[PDB]
Order: sequence, then structure tokens, then C-alpha cells
Amino acid sequence: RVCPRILMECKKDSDCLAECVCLEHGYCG
Amino acid sequence: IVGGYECKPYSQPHQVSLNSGYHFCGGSLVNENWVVSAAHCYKSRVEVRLGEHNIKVTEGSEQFISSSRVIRHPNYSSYNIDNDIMLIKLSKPATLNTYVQPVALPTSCAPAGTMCTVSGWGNTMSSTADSNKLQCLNIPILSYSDCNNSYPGMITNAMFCAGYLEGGKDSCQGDSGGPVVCNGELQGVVSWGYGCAEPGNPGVYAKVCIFNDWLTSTMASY
Ligand SMILES: [Ca+2]
Repeated sequence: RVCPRILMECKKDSDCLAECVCLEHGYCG
Repeated sequence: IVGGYECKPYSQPHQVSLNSGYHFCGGSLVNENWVVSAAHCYKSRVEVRLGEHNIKVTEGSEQFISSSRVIRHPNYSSYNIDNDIMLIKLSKPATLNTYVQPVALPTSCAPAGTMCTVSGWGNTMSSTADSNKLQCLNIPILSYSDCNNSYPGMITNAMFCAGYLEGGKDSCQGDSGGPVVCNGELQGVVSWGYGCAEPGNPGVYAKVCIFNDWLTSTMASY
């Protein structure tokens, strides 16, 4: 949703910035 | 970069990769000692990699330089990604040559309809375009009406939209901090969007032309 375009690894949504979610591939988007 | 093409090697010689274990954001060289990027790309120490075309291969053109200072805009707001611009001072000056050249700061704001180039090593959403080789995309600046209509009430004076409302061509994760260059001047820094290359969701960019006073005073403050 508002999601900065930085490449960031994640497991769960809370690892991401703003309204980005952790997408299946292990990265925020 | 989604919907773009592989850049001619070193055609964007101001482009840098910010690396802390892997590429995570881009940036632009604006003189021998300083790089402009996005404030949400902040890390206290980053390695800046210049003269890159394929980031996973040593080509002989590269300069890897550690930051000595990383300075976010004082008014950056993480909640809504406002005033998303940052300066990075290199611990030693870059050697300027055929592969590494600075980009000029803007003399004025570019009007809607100006055609610009954005570049980066981010997600291409394609099995054909390799994100390890620098990608290039030509995008027009959109009017504030179009920009605010796509993201109602979310667009501040420090932001502009650029791209295609039909979708298909856009910047994407891994491109943050990189350049939007229009007629030889850095007009934007890749910042945020909803998804990538979605219809009605163009990319939003930090508007460099309103930060010239902070950028040029900070590049000589210390
Ligand atoms: Ca390389």
C-alpha cells in the first residue's frame, strides 16, 4: 500500500517499512 | 525498473549502488564527495559502489567507497515518507572518469510533461530483463492533478508523480534513492508507490528542486 521502493528482506509484514507487506518471495513490496 | 531496457553501459555514470551486504538502494553522484539518495535508504554506514553496470560481476570500472557521514533531511517523515532525501559523504573522493561522472542539481523545477530517465537495479517483474544489469526507462512528469487523483491527499510539495497511468512501466523495489534525470539535471529521487507498474498507481519521487538550499548548504557545512 504506501510502500517505499527499497529492497528489504522480510519474514513477516512488521519487518517492512510503511504499508509494505512481506511478499511470499521473502522481500517487502 | 519494470518495462524498461538494459542501459548502454556507463550511459548513466552518476548512478551508484548502495550496498550493505547486498544492493538495497541506488543514489546519484552530485560531485566528487557527495551522493544524493532517499532518506528511507538511511543506514549509519553504507558502501557506495560507483562505475557499475552489472553489479554481480567485477568489470574493472568500479570504485567501492565507504561513507564517512549519512545525513537525512531534518524534516524527513517516516510515517508518510515525506522529504525523502539524504546526503552521503564519501570517506574519500571518487575518481571522475569515463565511468564515473556527477549529475547537475536542478536550476528550477521541471514542468509536467517533461520526459526524464530513471534507472536502477531493482525488480523488473520479468524473466527476460535481468535486474543485475542496470535498467533504464523514459518517463514523463505527471501533473499535480493526476498525481493527487491517483493518491488522494497523499502528495506533498516535496513529491511528484512520473510514469504512465496505464501501468506497465515504472520503478520498483530496489530502485529507491536512484536518479530521475531530465535534460541533464537531477529532478527526482525514487521514493514510493503502491505496487509497481500498476494502472493508476504511478511512481512517486522526491522533488529535488525544492531542496537546493539544504543540499548546497549541507555539502559545505563540514
Ligand atoms: Ca560490476
